[PDB]
Amino acid sequence: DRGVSTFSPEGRLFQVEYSLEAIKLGSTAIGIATKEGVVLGVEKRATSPLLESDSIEKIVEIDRHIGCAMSGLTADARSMIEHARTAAVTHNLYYDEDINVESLTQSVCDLALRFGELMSRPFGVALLIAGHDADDGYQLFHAEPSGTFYRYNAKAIGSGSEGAQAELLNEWHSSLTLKEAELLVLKILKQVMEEKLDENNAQLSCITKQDGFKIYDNEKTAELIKELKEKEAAE
Amino acid sequence: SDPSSINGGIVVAMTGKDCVAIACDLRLGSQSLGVSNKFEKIFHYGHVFLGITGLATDVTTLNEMFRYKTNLYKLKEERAIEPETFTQLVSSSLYERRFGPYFVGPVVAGINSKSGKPFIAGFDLIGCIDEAKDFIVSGTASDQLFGMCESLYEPNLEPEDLFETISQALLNAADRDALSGWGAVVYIIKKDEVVKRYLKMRQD
Amino acid sequence: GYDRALSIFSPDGHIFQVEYALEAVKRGTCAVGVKGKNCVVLGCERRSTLKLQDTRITPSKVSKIDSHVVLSFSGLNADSRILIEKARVEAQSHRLTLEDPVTVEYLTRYVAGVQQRYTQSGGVRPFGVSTLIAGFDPRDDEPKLYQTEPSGIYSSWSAQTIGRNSKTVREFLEKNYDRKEPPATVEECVKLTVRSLLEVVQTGAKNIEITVVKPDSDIVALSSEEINQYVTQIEQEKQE
Amino acid sequence: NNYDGDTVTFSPTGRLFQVEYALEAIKQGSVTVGLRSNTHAVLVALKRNADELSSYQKKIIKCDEHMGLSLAGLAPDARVLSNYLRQQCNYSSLVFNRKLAVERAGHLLCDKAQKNTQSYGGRPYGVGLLIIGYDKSGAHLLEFQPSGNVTELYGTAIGARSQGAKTYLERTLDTFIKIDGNPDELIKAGVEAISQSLRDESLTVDNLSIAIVGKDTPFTIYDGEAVAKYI
Amino acid sequence: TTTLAFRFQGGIIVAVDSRATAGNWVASQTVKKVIEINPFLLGTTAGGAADCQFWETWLGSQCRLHELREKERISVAAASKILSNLVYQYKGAGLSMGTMICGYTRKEGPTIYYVDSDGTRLKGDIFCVGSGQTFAYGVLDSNYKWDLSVEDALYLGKRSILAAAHRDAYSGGSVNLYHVTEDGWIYHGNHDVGELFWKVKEEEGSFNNVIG
Amino acid sequence: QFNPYGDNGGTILGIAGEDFAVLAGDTRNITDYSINSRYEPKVFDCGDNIVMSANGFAADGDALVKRFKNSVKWYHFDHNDKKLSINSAARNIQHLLYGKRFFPYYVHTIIAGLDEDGKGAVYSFDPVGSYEREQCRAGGAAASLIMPFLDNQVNFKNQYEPGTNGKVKKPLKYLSVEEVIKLVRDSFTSATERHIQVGDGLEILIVTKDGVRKEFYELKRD
Amino acid sequence: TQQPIVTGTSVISMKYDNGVIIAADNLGSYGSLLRFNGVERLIPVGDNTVVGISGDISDMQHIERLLKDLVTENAYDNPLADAEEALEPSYIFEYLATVMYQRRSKMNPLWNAIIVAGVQSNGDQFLRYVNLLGVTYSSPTLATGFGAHMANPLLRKVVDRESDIPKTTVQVAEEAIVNAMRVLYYRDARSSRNFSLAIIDKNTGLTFKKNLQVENMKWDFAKDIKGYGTQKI
Amino acid sequence: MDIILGIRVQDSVILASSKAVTRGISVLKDSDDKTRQLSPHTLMSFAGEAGDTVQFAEYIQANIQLYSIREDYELSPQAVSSFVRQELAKSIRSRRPYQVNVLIGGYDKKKNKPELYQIDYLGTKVELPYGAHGYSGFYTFSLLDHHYRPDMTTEEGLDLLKLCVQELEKRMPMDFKGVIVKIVDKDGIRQVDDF
Amino acid sequence: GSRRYDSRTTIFSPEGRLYQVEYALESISHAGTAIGIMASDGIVLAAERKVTSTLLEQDTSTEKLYKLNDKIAVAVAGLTADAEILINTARIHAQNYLKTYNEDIPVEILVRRLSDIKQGYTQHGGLRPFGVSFIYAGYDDRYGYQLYTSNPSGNYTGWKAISVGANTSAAQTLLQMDYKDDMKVDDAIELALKTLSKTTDSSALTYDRLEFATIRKGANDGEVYQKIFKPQEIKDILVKTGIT
Ligand SMILES: [Mg+2]
Repeated sequence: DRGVSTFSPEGRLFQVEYSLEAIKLGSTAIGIATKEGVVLGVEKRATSPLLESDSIEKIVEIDRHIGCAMSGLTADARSMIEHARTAAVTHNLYYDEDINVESLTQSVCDLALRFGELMSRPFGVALLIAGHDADDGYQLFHAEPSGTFYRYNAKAIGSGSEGAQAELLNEWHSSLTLKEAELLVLKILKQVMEEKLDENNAQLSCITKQDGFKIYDNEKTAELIKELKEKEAAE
Repeated sequence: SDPSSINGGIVVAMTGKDCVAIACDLRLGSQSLGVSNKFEKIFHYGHVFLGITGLATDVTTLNEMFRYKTNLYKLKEERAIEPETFTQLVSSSLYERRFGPYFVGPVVAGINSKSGKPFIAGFDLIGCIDEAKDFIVSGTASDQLFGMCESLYEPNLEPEDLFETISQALLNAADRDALSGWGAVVYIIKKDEVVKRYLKMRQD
Repeated sequence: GYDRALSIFSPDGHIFQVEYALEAVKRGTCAVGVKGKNCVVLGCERRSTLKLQDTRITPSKVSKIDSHVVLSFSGLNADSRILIEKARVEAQSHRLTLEDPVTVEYLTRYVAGVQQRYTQSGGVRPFGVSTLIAGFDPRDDEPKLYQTEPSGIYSSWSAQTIGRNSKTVREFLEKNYDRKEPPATVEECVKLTVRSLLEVVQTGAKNIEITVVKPDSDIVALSSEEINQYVTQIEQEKQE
Repeated sequence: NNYDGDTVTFSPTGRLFQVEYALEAIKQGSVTVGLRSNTHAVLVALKRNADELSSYQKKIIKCDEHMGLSLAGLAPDARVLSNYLRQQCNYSSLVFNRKLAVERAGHLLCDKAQKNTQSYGGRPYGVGLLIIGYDKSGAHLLEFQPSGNVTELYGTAIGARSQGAKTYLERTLDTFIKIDGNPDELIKAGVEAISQSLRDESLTVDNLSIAIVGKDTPFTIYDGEAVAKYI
Repeated sequence: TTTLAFRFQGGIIVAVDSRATAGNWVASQTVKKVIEINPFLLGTTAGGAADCQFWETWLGSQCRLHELREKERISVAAASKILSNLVYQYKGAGLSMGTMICGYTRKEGPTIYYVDSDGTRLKGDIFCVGSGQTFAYGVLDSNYKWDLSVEDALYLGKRSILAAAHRDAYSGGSVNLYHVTEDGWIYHGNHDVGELFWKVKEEEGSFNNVIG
Repeated sequence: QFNPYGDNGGTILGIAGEDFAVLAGDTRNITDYSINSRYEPKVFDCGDNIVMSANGFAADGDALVKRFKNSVKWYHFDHNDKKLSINSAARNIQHLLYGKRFFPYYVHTIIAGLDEDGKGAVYSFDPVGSYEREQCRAGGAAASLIMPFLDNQVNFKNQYEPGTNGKVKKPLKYLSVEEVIKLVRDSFTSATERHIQVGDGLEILIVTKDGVRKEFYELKRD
Repeated sequence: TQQPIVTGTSVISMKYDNGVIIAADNLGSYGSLLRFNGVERLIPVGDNTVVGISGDISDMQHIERLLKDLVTENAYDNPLADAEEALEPSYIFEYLATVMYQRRSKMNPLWNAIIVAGVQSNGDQFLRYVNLLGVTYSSPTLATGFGAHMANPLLRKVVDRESDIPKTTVQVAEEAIVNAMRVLYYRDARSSRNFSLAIIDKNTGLTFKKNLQVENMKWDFAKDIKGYGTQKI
Repeated sequence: MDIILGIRVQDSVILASSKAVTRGISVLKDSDDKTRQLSPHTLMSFAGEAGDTVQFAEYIQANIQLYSIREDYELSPQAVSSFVRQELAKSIRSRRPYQVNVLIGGYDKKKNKPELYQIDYLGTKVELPYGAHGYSGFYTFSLLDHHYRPDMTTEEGLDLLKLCVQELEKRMPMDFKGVIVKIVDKDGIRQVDDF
Repeated sequence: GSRRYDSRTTIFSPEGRLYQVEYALESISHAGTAIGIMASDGIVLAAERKVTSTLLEQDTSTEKLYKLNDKIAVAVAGLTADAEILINTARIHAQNYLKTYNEDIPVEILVRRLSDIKQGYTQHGGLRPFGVSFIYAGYDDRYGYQLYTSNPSGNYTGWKAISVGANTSAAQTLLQMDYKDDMKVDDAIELALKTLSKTTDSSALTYDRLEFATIRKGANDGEVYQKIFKPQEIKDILVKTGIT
């Protein structure tokens, strides 16, 4: 057939480019970074009404100060999360401190290109890694299967990514509050989602310096959705 | 401390006219303490008989090993193993543990099914074959058995006479050994019948 | 060793070997899982193309992983045994180290992890198997029902079906299963499970297997006559 | 065509297409400039962003107190090669109490990249590197290609539109080589050189990345408002 | 060294001395023999100081990874068994450890596990480990009741270390107190044995043999 | 039989002030009854405002210091030039030491610097990696001669206020850098008189927010 | 773990104003047997370094080959191998020190005590010691084995501290070294009369002196010494 | 640990095991249960070196429980004892052998017979009517030799066991803090809470 | 490199089938027919040797029926050499079990073990599967008399009567027609030979073209005897049943 680690004539790795297509088919995940915290939100996208939606875990804790959202082949993320958690805890053991968000992200991205003929293929999942440290404050990273990671003020990944990113382009400014960011994720998720957005088919989360990483209750998210509807009907 | 004399016990084997005999005591102990009076040390794989003295865990282990090996032998060869062949198997198996050996004193006894020839053999713990015509001895009272056998034995004994000779050789040897006794068994082996007899002896 | 990358991405972003593993599941006999208020029921199809079978000794479709958890499947039968073995070993390993039996979610997560591993390991193909894992967590009376598939994704279900014609029985369950009020008793849950299989099975004779799992390691498999009574009562009500 | 399925296959004209495709990834990468005088050596790098919300990808990596490089192409491959350089610099210091010569650093990178071109299963590195350093024989600038070819130069540039900067340096050769004992003026020449490779976009505060090493100057990277001076 | 821990109505009391010696030489009087594994779990150090510090700190990392994966507080049983299984792998290599893994969970209640470098793992109500363990046991056994108050239980643990600190040459310096509740452990201060001895002597009337 | 260990003598002393820290050590290096060197530096600046000494077997001492300095360098590479805090350095050294649990670095390690609140900090390690933050710690040959003196003169142990007669302790007033250096010098002068392995020279490294400063003093050479 | 078989005794050395001097006798002992009388134990590396070695001779010959191999390796792809990128004494020492400590850490030491004497690029004197344990130290005077006990005291009377180095000339330094070698010949039972001496000067370079002998010895007083106490004749 | 006894009567197997756990100079516990249920009708008591005892017992337990699930079937006491012997026989030539002695008391549901197996740390297996490990047999066997009958009831077996424990409490120097007694029969395993 | 020449033996078809398993089953369909019939008082194994010669030494020949232990036997259909590799592995497993537990291996456990080995070759290793289908005839004290079959996929099932090899469709119909639950060994012997006689591709069924075996409790008292029939004994049973 052909090598797994083969370059195309354009100078791109076939398998890495193909894994990016799998991520485009994944459910939407959005992250927004502010000076009061970083917000992470995801589309759950249950394949049937009999599927208990609260068992869909596409937002995940890595450490108390670092959270993570995923999009694509979500089964592939489990080993990446395991590595991240191990890396975060191991660094605390060696250095009696929290690990930098960038350093954690770099550790995860080192796995990405360890494939050949090591694992047999790249990961088919993109990660939004959000967190806080004392040196660089609130941060949001986008970890790809290419091994590259970009820092973002705001970022959307998944099926409605390019539409959501254009919306994040206009809406984001440096003086956003946490409450404003929460509603903004809910607004953009509702726009790109096929089904109608509610507290059962969408999930919110955030990371603050004081309280750390927290996944939002369905009751808490429901109130923010109701607050969103009213403010959009307000003009 | 010495593995070959922790548990104690003895085996003796003799040849007769168109027959062989193999016998053993029934004691198993932890040095001074008597633990079991039913620990038989003679086993058989088809018509080939194997006595094993020494460290009891190895006695058990080797029995299980030779059952294993003679069963596969039979399936592939489509016939029961012979005493001459089995003797070589025992030797090979012991020597493959040359620098970590089983602490045992095996004794093979049987009649070749084709030639009808009586056969006995003995081994050291490491596999060296002692193929004597007259008799083989093994265990913690081997000196005593050598003394008994050397005087009591005569060649070409009939099965029922050979029984008396080997029985008296075993019994009186065991009575001069603290770690042997607590009952005894004697196998009288002919080409197509085998009689097993439990002997009455002092229980101290 | 054999290191060939069998499971790989295609230009359209698909891993065909994982997708072809799902086609093996589609071919497998139908399996259904329904959880009531205080029980879970696992229904399984037995294709009647094979008669002269010895049902005493023939591998049963539902397998105990521990005394409190069970696993049924659709797809390749030989493949399922490897997942069942690994799960059973992990269940004992968990008891040995954590001094507590596995939760149903944990056991599901483990099996799903094994399935995932085989989708990006060299020299191996994915499992042609989807599983339904059901039971009750230790000292807990809440019913649990999970599903796994070749890709390695897993999730919780109020009711679910897998295998051939699973589209039809899922259609049935989606209109007949009420979340606000699930099957309150064992009878109601088993009845709904048998009803759902009768949409697909053909004859209600030896083609339907039912296993009921209750809290505190109370697992029992229904016999032919017991199931036949449900089959009789369902159709007699239907004649109206 | 039929001879580009893997790195182990020569074409009928004696070409290694996988290596040439890896070379192509560098051309797609963002521009970075390298130049030196007799006292100092300077790296200037145009960082690339994904969009307006995103950060600008870091281009410059420190290898030791006296050595470092700038990258163009696959960033993860630069991380692997730079990590390897860090270890070799560090081995030299620990074992021989000796700072690793820049020329010897180039020889090591060449040999590491070469093994990936001759063996089955692997792939060439998809990145180009510009290594600067100051050692016992003064200032140095190297250009690394993932074919294995390493070249010592007075100045150079790699990446998209790098030809414009490379021509400028070829004209300015006699001027910038003489900029001794003046770091600011040497950087100015580097910023003016990389400007020849710009179209549409211009050098902003979070766009530009500069690094320098010299006689009494450890390898230090300048980003953010630290490079506003040179805009 | 003298370390103790006991279960009671209000949870667990943990009490330790503070002395570290190399032969007759007193290396330190300010040593921490309670390892704060996490906000809910405590461990005592006896035998090898490094072995106890290192591996119980490591234990905290394992407990953190557990509750990240399982989304649930690790049990005292599971936590203690991670440590015992670890030291059992090293058995023969020369690790020296005698510790009490202490915790308070919903499913278990207040639990204490004695863990050993020989691989021993024992659940119990009262444990004492160290060169001055026999002295502490006496005060504990004669005064212990399940229905002790948190105030009295804290004093009993303090007084028992003092008993050992006085008689055992390799115990002393100061007393560290902890109270383990379901919501986490609570530190109850450092108490210099020198000052504590005279205070207890006067107020309690004990140690009449000693001139003060 | 080959003995991989040796004793190079020497004595070191770390004292934590209110907003400063000192780590001192003699410069004499010995085997048995011979002097190898009258000036062989034993306390080292490791960067990030941390000073270190690994006293005992000098080959293991040099190996550990070298490896720790290396750890500081790679901490900068891996974590965006972040400053290694004294508490983080201490935990890192524990793992370096415990890494050789079954073939130990035959040294007694001390580091000094400032914590993240700017206060003076000293950490003390045993050969296999058990460690603790301390206010005052002497290490090496004459440690038993120095520590009791420090208990008395730094922490005011057994000292009470005149007139009260044992009822009121002498208050623990803060010592200045000039006051600490006096106690360090007198500790080493006394140790030199009564311990044969101590002498030649005294080198003190003082750590403040401004950086690391060095001071050298002569000791008796007999 | 081994035991030394064929052994070499003291190596002695000192710094002076413009460089360093190092010396060692030409004997390879076999226990109490003075087996080999033509053993060179000073091994020059380039024109700026001399490595003096005592202890096991078979290990010395191994170390000698490592240094020879080091020079070859340094010349590979190195246009400045005879200039800016030539081997320094500090490079040579650190390499040996690494090897010695690694070997002791594998419980298989090179059974030696080594002194690396040389002059650096900037003209600085280099003099440092390393042995089978990987222990290292520097001093204005360095000596191994018996030299440590008898040579150092004499050499330290010339250069007692760092400030005495600029005051010490090459003639005074060489005189002290030569006298120390005589004292060792009087008093070390595993020494020989024949020795080699090497001077590494920042101006005049490396001067290697072979086939030197201990001379001007005092023995005449021995004729008057009779008996062990009371004996007169 | 110290004393473990076993006696096979008419219709059951009785295992008695000491409660003391002494670690050096102090008795750390006086209520320790030195036994593990391998299967519903098979109990194993154990005594030997610290750590190894419980590690081994739990390892055997896990393996038998694994077999029970895989086959949906309870192994016979004989089969379990042979498995245990092999593990100990494997162990004795290892880098660091398990220093563990065991008694396996089981009721064979197929044969409707109680069975007692004695296995030491070397892998020395014996089937017995009554058994012990260590010094326990030295004090008790003379009483068991005298009084034992194969047709004894469970109540008679317990009385003979009390006499054995009384002799141990009289002549043994060590205080083993009494014994926990368990009975294995056709109905399964149960503990005699008053002894 | 080497990838070019790799057949990829362990992959799914678009339909979800294992190519090599399906093609191995096609291979097995051209092998001589083997039949197993389970009765209340024993099991019968009957099998047809493929187009033999008059010069073949039959009495020492064995291509169909093999002994795994004293209680369990197998009938082979497919590549004989492949079967012998698996047979020796099975013989070893039975002995390992006997050594461990001191009890004869239960039939299903042995069957599961061999079936798991076959499965492995279909999922990993990149090797071709074993082109073999077994009929397992055996006895243990839990389930009594048991018949199983396994095929290259590693899938196994239990049976009252079953055929493998050539003309299984025709053979299975004939067995399904005449089999009853209360049947005895002597009746099963007759059914097996009658089935082969009708499904055979040869002109007539003779003793030299057959291998035959019975597992009976027809051994003196509570125990089981395996009987591998000799050429003369197969000739006698053919006359007794009235086929020749
Ligand atoms: Mg007697």
